[PDB]
Amino acid sequence: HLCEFIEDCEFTVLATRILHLLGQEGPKTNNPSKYIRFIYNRVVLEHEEVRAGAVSALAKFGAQNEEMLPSILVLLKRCVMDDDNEVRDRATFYLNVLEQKQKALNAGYILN
Amino acid sequence: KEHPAHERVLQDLVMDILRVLSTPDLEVRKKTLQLALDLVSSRNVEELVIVLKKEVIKTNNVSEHEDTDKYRQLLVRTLHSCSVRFPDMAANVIPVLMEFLSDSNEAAAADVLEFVREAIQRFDNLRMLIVEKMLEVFHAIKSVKIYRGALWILGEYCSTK
Repeated sequence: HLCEFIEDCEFTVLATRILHLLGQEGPKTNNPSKYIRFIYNRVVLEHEEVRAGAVSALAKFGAQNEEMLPSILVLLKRCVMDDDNEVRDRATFYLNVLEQKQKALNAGYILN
Repeated sequence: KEHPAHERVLQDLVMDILRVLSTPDLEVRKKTLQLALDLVSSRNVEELVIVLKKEVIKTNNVSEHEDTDKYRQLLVRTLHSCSVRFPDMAANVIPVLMEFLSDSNEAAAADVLEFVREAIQRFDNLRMLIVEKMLEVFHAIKSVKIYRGALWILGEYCSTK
């Protein structure tokens, strides 16, 4: 309900809060395809900023992986990628950051 | 124009004609600009450029742009193209300056466009000055646009360690 409605019940501000929370929660509650499905959408919206949250939430999530995620988790960041300079940069950088640590290690430091 | 035997001169006479444009009507003007761009094998250029600069001054003036603004953007496009081909010069520096003066996004976008481009183009030298120029501009200024500007530039970085 939240997901859907909020989508078409708007307000960016809400998203900030919820994002943050969601950010922690991920794969302890599974339903991956859906959740992904959502996540993509959330990003769908413009705003470098709106887009950005899906990646950040993801870090706790990614790290944990779910009912299918690690392989693919690795595949995805690749599949979804962006320019728009500082938006480019965000993709690049997260990557670059990613680039910079053994992704397993990477996850551990950053997450905390 | 498909008199592709296309004589030198003719291209050249344009400016004269173009002068008339100062008695505006953008829409007409606009048609001109496209038209204009074409002839230049990166030449009859300077005289023009100069003239452009004249335009530029003219553009300053006191203005109450409403139509001409548009023109400016266009001009810049028209202008942009040339440069690609050309080796260009001080004139260009001036845009940079000019741009600093200005206050609306579309230009920033162009600028940015330039950011991109230039990032590709790198013969560099100019940039550095400009970067300086910019440094001034920057010091000299505040805004989201700027704020954004900083970001990329910052991103870019080099010397004066």
